[PDB]
Amino acid sequence: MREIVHIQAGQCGNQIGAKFWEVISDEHGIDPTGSYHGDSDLQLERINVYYNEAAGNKYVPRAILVDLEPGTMDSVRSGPFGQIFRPDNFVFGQSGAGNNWAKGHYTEGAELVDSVLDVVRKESESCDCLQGFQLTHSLGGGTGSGMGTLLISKIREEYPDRIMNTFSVMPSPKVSDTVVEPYNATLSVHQLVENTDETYSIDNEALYDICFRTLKLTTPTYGDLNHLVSATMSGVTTCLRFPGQLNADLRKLAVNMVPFPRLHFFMPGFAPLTSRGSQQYRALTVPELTQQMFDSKNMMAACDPRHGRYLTVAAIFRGRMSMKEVDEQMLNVQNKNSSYFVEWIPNNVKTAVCDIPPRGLKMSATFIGNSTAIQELFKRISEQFTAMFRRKAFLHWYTGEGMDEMEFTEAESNMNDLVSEYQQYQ
Amino acid sequence: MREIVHIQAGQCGNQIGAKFWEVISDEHGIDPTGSYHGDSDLQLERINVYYNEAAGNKYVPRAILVDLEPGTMDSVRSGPFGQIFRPDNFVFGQSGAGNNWAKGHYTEGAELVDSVLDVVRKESESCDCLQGFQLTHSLGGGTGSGMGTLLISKIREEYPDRIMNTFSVMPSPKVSDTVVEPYNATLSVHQLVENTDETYSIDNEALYDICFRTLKLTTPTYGDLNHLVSATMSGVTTCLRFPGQLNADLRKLAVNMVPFPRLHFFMPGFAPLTSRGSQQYRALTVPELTQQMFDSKNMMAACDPRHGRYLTVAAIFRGRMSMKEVDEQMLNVQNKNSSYFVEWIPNNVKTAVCDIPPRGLKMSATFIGNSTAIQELFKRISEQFTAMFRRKAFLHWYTGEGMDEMEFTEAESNMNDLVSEYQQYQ
Amino acid sequence: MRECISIHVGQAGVQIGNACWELYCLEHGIQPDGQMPSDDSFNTFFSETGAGKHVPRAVFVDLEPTVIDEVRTGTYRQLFHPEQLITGKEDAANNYARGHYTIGKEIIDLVLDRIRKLADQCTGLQGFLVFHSFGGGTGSGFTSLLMERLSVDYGKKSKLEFSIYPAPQVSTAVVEPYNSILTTHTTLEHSDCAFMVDNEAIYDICRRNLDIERPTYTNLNRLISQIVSSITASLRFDGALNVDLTEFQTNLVPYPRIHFPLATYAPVISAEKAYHEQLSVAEITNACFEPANQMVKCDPRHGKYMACCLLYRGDVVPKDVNAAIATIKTKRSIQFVDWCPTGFKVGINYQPPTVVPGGDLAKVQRAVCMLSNTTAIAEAWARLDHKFDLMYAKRAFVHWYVGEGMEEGEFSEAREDMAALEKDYEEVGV
Amino acid sequence: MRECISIHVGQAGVQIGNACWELYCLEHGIQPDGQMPSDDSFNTFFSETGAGKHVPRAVFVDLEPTVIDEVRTGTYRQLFHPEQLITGKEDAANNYARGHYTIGKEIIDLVLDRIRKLADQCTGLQGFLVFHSFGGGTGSGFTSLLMERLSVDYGKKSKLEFSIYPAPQVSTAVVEPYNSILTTHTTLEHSDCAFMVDNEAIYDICRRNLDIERPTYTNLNRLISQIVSSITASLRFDGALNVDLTEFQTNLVPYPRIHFPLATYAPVISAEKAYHEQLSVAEITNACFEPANQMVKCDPRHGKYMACCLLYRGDVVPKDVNAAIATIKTKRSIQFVDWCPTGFKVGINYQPPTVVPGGDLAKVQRAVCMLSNTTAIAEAWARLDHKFDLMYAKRAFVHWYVGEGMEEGEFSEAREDMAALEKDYEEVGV
Ligand SMILES: CC(=O)O[C@H]1C(=O)[C@@]2(C)[C@H]([C@H](OC(=O)c3ccccc3)[C@]3(O)C[C@H](OC(=O)[C@H](O)[C@@H](NC(=O)c4ccccc4)c4ccccc4)C(C)=C1C3(C)C)[C@]1(OC(C)=O)CO[C@@H]1C[C@@H]2O
Ligand SMILES: CC(=O)O[C@H]1C(=O)[C@@]2(C)[C@H]([C@H](OC(=O)c3ccccc3)[C@]3(O)C[C@H](OC(=O)[C@H](O)[C@@H](NC(=O)c4ccccc4)c4ccccc4)C(C)=C1C3(C)C)[C@]1(OC(C)=O)CO[C@@H]1C[C@@H]2O
Ligand SMILES: Nc1nc2c(ncn2[C@@H]2O[C@H](COP(=O)(O)OP(=O)(O)OP(=O)(O)O)[C@@H](O)[C@H]2O)c(=O)[nH]1
Ligand SMILES: Nc1nc2c(ncn2[C@@H]2O[C@H](COP(=O)(O)OP(=O)(O)OP(=O)(O)O)[C@@H](O)[C@H]2O)c(=O)[nH]1
Ligand SMILES: Nc1nc2c(ncn2[C@@H]2O[C@H](COP(=O)(O)OP(=O)(O)O)[C@@H](O)[C@H]2O)c(=O)[nH]1
Ligand SMILES: Nc1nc2c(ncn2[C@@H]2O[C@H](COP(=O)(O)OP(=O)(O)O)[C@@H](O)[C@H]2O)c(=O)[nH]1
Ligand SMILES: [Mg+2]
Ligand SMILES: [Mg+2]
Repeated sequence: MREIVHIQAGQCGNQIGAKFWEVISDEHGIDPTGSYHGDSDLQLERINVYYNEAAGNKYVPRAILVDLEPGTMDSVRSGPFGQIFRPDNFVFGQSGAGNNWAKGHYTEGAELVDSVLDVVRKESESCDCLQGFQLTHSLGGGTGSGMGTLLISKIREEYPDRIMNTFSVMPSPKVSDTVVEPYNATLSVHQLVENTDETYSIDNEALYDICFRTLKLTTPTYGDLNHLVSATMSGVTTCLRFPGQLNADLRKLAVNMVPFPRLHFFMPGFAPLTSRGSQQYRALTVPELTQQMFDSKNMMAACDPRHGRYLTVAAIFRGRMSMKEVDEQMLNVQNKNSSYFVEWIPNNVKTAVCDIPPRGLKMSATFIGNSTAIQELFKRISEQFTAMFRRKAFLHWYTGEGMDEMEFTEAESNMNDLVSEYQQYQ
Repeated sequence: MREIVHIQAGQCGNQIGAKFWEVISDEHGIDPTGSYHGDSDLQLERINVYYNEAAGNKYVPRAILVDLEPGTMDSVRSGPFGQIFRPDNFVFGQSGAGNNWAKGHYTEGAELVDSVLDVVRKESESCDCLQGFQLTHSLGGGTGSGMGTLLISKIREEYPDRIMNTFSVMPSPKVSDTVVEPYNATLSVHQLVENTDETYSIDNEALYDICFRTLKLTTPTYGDLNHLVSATMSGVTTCLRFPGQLNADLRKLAVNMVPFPRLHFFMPGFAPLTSRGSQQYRALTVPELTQQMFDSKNMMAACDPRHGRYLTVAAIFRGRMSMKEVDEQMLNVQNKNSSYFVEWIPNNVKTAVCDIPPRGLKMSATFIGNSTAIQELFKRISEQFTAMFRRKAFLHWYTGEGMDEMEFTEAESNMNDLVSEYQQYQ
Repeated sequence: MRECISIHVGQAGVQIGNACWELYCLEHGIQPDGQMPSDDSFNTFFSETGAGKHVPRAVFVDLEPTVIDEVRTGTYRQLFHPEQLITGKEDAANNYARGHYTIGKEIIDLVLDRIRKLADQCTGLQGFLVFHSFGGGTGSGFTSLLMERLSVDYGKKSKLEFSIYPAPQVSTAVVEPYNSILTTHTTLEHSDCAFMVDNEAIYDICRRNLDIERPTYTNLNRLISQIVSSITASLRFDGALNVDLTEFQTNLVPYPRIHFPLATYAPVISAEKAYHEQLSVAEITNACFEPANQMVKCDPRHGKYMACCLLYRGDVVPKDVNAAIATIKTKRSIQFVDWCPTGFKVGINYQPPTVVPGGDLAKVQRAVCMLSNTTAIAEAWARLDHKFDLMYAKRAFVHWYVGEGMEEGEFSEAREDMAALEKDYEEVGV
Repeated sequence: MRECISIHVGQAGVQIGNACWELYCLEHGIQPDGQMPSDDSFNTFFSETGAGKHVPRAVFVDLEPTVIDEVRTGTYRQLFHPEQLITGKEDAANNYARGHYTIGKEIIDLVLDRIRKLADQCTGLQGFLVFHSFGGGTGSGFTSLLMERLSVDYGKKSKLEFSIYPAPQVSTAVVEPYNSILTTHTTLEHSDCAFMVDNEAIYDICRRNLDIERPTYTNLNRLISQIVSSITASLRFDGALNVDLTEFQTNLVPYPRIHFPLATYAPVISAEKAYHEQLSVAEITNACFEPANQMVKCDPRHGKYMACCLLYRGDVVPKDVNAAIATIKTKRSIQFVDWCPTGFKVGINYQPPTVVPGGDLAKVQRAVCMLSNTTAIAEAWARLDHKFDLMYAKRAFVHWYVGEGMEEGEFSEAREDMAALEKDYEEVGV
């Protein structure tokens, strides 16, 4: 019944993934041993969406864990929830990707993908009715960017009608740890625009801005950033795991969210968000849940939505709330902000409402925005790529893996074609 | 391991040699019997450089003792350390050289060299890896000048790639005991310029100047002069006998010291040197060790280095000292005295640093200077030769041994060719 | 005899069903386990088995499991026959073409097999009561697949249809206009009387009459069921003037395609208000001609009325009804067509409206459901085809419909057929 | 897995080795007899035998016995395998041609046999760490003989190379410029990342930061090992951002020949100073862009930076690192090339820097090693080729090189190939 297969690639994808498995295990009331310990029948009713049932009433997550180095598998397997995963679903190399997209796609991961893909088959054949693939990765570095898009290509060719749904942490100029992220990302966006049905564009600069200017964390770690990502990953699948007043499958999102086939790059967000020293003074009610959810400060990509127009927004609410109040606020937003929505779509907001709010919240909203402002993320990556490529800087590391300058030229060509299609509707 | 074969010729060579064996036996902690009695493992680690190990843990020095008279063998064998040498290595005639170079080279020593050279073979075949030959002699008189350069020629022809390293006491106008020293020396320098790899030019006038104007000895003997020579003989081989921060073999000296093949005539020196009544007021530290070491008063040839330029200097330091402080002082010297070094070599100073200073010193430096001022020693010998030869004075004593006036003309020709090559770079 | 087969499609139809069957069980005195403690009044809606268990004449259909698995688990799990709660594996994704061509194509012959096993228990089947959303993928596409089959399989039988239709401002989907326009062939060709209802109109009725500031859907579905209980009351109960389900249509429908009446109910009122006014037949009759009580956001004064069915129930007497509608004929703001000099069909039933015990709505001695054919409803169509035009000029989501087996030309052919309905409702008003 | 073979050549390489292996033993908790009292963190640097003895993955090579006979006698005599401490009989005499052609020609096939017996124990060999003097005869001539063999025998494997390079003023030899220029073919053709270091720069760092007025070499070698412990830390330990030894090179090296980065370390500090300042991530990050802390006497402000690897270790957090390098991008005195808009590779490792207990250098919670590709380093080459030119115009020592089997034309061919490297580092700065 609408099974999801989840796949983790590289350090970032395995870290946002290994936090995601701690969040949805808390929701479903599953112990770090894989045993069920929850309160409620509703936690158990759709446990099959993410977990295989196993002997002794143990639940094993339908995660495949992929890396070209052992050290992230060792860090996950030893971690807070590491024992929960199937030992056979840790698929790994020994020598890493070197932060090189061509090692991921052509050499080190091209060897390993035959050992990954045949595990994705064992999980997908164990499903009663698979709805899709849920892949966590980063576009900087080599493993997530180059092996993860190799794996998207292989699963897309094998499962053409299932939802391919990716959560994609991707570069920004003021928060970069690597020299060649513009190259790795440009070579990777060329695969996402053709193969995925949805891609949720996430940024460490925007995840630090939420931590500093909303949560008021003094020293936010990657563990705190991974917690913001995994709240929205749990958010968008909620309506196939819990009952609601308006149910929305990942496909019911895509049909409403994607006007033209390639405009599937989304900017996620979450509400409520507060400092732990001010949760005492807020009212969590739907109007305040809305005024934060549409705030340029709340969204997890550095693109300000005031530099474009929304095509579609989806607000997936959770909790006991009025349909009049939800339908009132999603009207009031797009009439009072009408200059920020495209006027050739007569209603730009999809709504969904689940009856079960996150553990310890009375209400939540997960926000998904498809906005012409996402061009500013692809434009800045292309402008960084261009400076390095106009002088062939670092290209012996990619061409030494058997790649061509023609593939760089074709990737940056397809990047500017994606930018031009979002700018066209602005 | 880098064995040296040492050879002593005539009265002076056997006297500076028989003192040298008392100095290096004190360093290596060897008793006048030949038994080891030292403090330290480092004394015994490289005993093979100068000695043969023999039964009962007796160490026999690898010295060959050569003379045309028995009386210096009798004086060495009866001396402070005389019983240490191998009885077979005393090789001698009965009738002396008469202070005649032609008796040494053509008659009295030409008979004896067949009995010398076959002992140099027994010592060199007992070596594990011979590095070179260390020959002590004088250029005045007949035995050291004429037999010692015959023996250099024979060992050079037999061992062409080993270091030939000679310590050569040589004439001066104000401290001469013999009429025909200009002839004997001119005939001898013609052999040294072609065959030796290094020649350390030493002068009794400079060795008396150290005794009078530095050590303040009231009545300096030849035993006191022989002690100054043998300190620098022990000095230059230190880095193949003891550990150090910078090791320099006799070959590592030659490669740095000899810019053009024939410019191998060096002016040695030593520090510290003090009167025994003023050692109480000096600080032995590297800056004061340097300011003495480069002093025109400290060097063991009568040539003032202020009448030329240094090609290369080597300062072989011994003791626990800073490499910054040594590298600072050897820089400060050649920048503050830049008019006294050749400006076509960009650094004129070689440094070496041994961890083991001489017994009873905290620090020492042995100085080696290759200077265009050494021409003044060969120029004055040639100017004395010229006055005697322009009237054929004393030549029946040489031509009676079967020599020619053509050999005198060719020797003084080669003397002025050596002077002209040092003057060329001045 | 006098059976009705009630078919509840998609989330909206199933959740209105979960309010309809909550009501019918109270109104006939059937427990939520289907038993009846202590006349054949239940027979229209319930088959009776020899154990003394009353099993409802209903089919619940959804292409995804979530909403019907909740019906299979909540208080009504023992009411329904387990194989007439029908689920697929795969959601219709608010895409008409998944409902009609690709996903619902697998479940249809299981749905019709259950409807056959219900119809074979009916001794004198009166009609079908079909409940759905116009905006849904299952709501539009599966209902239109089902109705095409029922209209060849049961061609004589009346097909009454209760539709939650898109609002002026309130909407839950971007593609709600596409699904609604594609549905207009279903209602025109394969339906006999189609009751459009609007979420935004019922929300405003809730705010003004019930004093509830922020309602859920459970508040709306208790008003949409109160209307069908009032339509079907004459089939279930004794009355002074009982109206048959074809007698209803012979008075409502002037021309074969002109079968889209408005509906309204009175008194919608809070229990706190209902003490301070007397709620006479004339008051509740006049309440039905207020724009404030219409359950579609259009103004009846911008139209002409063609025919009204005032379906009174409870303590109502034919004197008071004649005296009431004589005042409605006196008022010039309520304008009828020149060709309907009679105007009003009247029904009067002796059974008071049943309160659901958790409800927002008062106990009252009298109610009326007014079902009303009027030219005004064409504005609710002229709203939504202007939403369709903006998107279809760009082809703004068409690749998801074409990608699931639909002809692209069906969008032009559906907007064309809607303009011919919107022409007919303007053409008869002259 | 993740092994490194560490090859220590001549006196400088062996004495830096005797500081590197002093450090690695403390950092992994290995006794100087190779035993370990009480995780595979040691595995990069040590093979483990069944007795519980950890034997280092290192070869020590010298053409003369003196320095390695001291390693065979001092506190580490029991650490090393006795046949991977390799000695000849004959010194190389500061003559490149003795190291390369005449003396080292005898020992090479014994050296490569030990490297093979190390590589056959490596399950996933990462690279070679080669330590030497540019000015030595064994340092230049034997390393260049060895690297030519390793570059045909292990062609894929990364060869990182740590070179003590001649200074502006400080020198120990007359022929140091000849040996260094003859080495430039080795680093260009048979090396993958070459870390030049200078004795005169480290002496000035010792005077200013460590408060030590007159240092020995043992003070320098405890700073050169602190850098390689910081390069290799990501191979040995857990981190927030571990950097692979090829990930390092993919960010450092923009063009195949442009692999001569500077290195610097912070905080170099005396234990007496380290109480009176707080040594935050931003302070130690800014310390790496001072000319005062560069370990080659050249000024980075006379160049442009191409790429930096800030390899942080100890109590460092990615927030503080982003906030630090944003200030380095703010300062106009620190100039990057127009074609590297990213600039910084960052690594962050959880293991604090290990103090050697006899050392001059403080305990600190944080360190950074900054390895840095910059155009400025071409001045250290333009210094030394002007020393070569004065001597080679006279042929000033050439008979010792020609006398030991070298072609005279190799001096012209080496000065030519250096001018082509000094051209490339000027050519990319535009
Ligand atoms: C008394 C009270 O109100 O406690 C809150 C709280 O103080 C606040 C600040 C929480 C808190 O969030 C954080 O501290 C935080 C820190 C870094 C990054 C992200 C979050 C909270 O920890 C988070 C926690 O949320 C949950 O437990 C949800 O079920 C969440 N899952 C987890 O956070 C989780 C943590 C550890 C292990 C497993 C799961 C979730 C979110 C989306 C979808 C499914 C589940 C909640 C409500 C609170 C605390 C405990 C203080 C907030 O988070 C959420 C998602 O509600 C941060 O801003 C909101 C507003 C809340 O008021
Ligand atoms: C308390 C103190 O400082 O004693 C010194 C001393 O007073 C001075 C004057 C010594 C003394 O030197 C002389 O008396 C002397 C006389 C004539 C010619 C040469 C030297 C000393 O005798 C010399 C002696 O040196 C050694 O013993 C070395 O190991 C030396 N070997 C010998 O002299 C020796 C003597 C007898 C038998 C065997 C060896 C040596 C030199 C170079 C390389 C290896 C070994 C030393 C330090 C001292 C005295 C004892 C007073 C000096 O000599 C040396 C080489 O250091 C002369 O100037 C220096 C400075 C010293 O301060
Ligand atoms: N009154 C009322 N309206 C509802 C209810 N549920 C949904 N709606 C309305 O139904 C419309 C959307 O239809 P869906 O609920 O998506 O219909 P569906 O058939 O389940 O659609 P699919 O998921 O695509 O199969 C919206 O305009 C809602 O306001 C309900 O319980 N009551
Ligand atoms: N930091 C440091 N520098 C050293 C050390 N030993 C030597 N050097 C430097 O090394 C350079 C000279 O190289 P050598 O020590 O002669 O190299 P080598 O390989 O042993 O040379 P050969 O004896 O000819 O074989 C000088 O510039 C020294 O300053 C040491 O232990 N540490
Ligand atoms: N949010 C998040 N970002 C991370 C994490 N680890 C690394 N990143 C960041 O995102 C990039 C991910 O690259 P990485 O996943 O290391 O490359 P790969 O392992 O080769 O795929 C890094 O440069 C970091 O800036 C993590 O745990 N969480
Ligand atoms: N330093 C030193 N010089 C000596 C010694 N004996 C002689 N000389 C001097 O140096 C010259 C050496 O000549 P000599 O060795 O006697 O000639 P040979 O025996 O024929 O070789 C003599 O004229 C003396 O001036 C001595 O013991 N030490
Ligand atoms: Mg539905
Ligand atoms: Mg050496």
